[PDB]
Amino acid sequence: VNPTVFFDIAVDGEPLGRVSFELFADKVPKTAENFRALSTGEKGFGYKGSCFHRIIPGFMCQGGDFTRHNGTGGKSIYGEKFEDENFILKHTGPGILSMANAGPNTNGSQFFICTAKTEWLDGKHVVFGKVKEGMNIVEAMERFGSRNGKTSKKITIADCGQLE
Amino acid sequence: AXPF
Repeated sequence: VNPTVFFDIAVDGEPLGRVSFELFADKVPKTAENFRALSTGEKGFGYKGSCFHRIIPGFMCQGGDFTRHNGTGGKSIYGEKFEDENFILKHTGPGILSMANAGPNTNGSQFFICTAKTEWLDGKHVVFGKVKEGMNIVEAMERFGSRNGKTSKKITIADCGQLE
Repeated sequence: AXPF
């Protein structure tokens, strides 16, 4: 029942592989549906073609700004922003998928994949999924980041959709 | 916010 979407990653044009996530629609239905819908492109816009604008080794990989591509844009399938659904799920380890935000109740389209356990973010960022397969591709992406997050190469979401 |  919980959806499974995927992202085919490409660094400067060459495929790196497919990463798939399980979205916990059973605990954060509104947040999960936002991500599912952005992955299939059914509302007319979404992640296909977007890039990871902030990558920080040993922390996380951030993307989802399909409008400004700099972490200033993005929008949800509800409006530019939506409230923090709940904080039931915590940042337990690598692979956790969570919402990036500009403070409370500012969820849009930006997300981040954790490569470490980021407990200091619990209760501030809504966790809504986890990497199902492909964790090694995410670690490989870290090699293109920097202490501050600026990327070394153009890491994009070549394609995406729903598997289940 | 962020994280940065």
